Amino acid sequence: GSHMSNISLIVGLGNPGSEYAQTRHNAGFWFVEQLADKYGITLKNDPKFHGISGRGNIEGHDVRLLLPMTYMNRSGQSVVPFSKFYQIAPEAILIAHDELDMNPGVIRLKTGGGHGGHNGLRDIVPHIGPNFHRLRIGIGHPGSKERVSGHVLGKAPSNEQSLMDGAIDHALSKVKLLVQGQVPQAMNQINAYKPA
Ligand SMILES: [Cl-]
Ligand code: NA
Repeated sequence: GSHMSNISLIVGLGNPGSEYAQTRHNAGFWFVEQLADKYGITLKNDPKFHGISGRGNIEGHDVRLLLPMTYMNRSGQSVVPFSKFYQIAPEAILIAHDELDMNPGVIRLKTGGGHGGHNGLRDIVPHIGPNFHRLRIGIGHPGSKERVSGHVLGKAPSNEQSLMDGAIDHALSKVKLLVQGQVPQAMNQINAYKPA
């Protein structure tokens, strides 16, 4: 199983398929694929958990990575059975996701709280509760509530993509603190990020 608030499962939320790969709603996928490449964690086909997953060493800690392949609004049909099978408590889980409530280039580490209207988190919190950690990757808001779909399934303009990419790069450099259980310090150092 997991051990205390040493992060040992890192989830990236998004949609499968080339047509969704570059959309804001895949910010979580961008973070976990970049983290997998940084630490040489293989992301392989995991049909038993309806996802793509990996396991490897991050800074001396055994860590699993998961990209649900369920579509966003069914993410819990991967995350929940995965976390149960491996006996990973929510307190040892980080979920990286796009955050409509924050600007491109803003990134925050949050413990607990609601789904904030996120259709991926909304499929997860009912089953494992809220007490997992979140890497909230700012994607901006579109204005109106029907305009939301068009925004999260949009490919960001290059300036917004640069801002998100810089924030994601910053968060990659702080994963060492997270897998070491230094959540307070990782929160201080991630939340302080400025693009410029
Ligand atoms: Cl979606
Ligand atoms: Na969906």
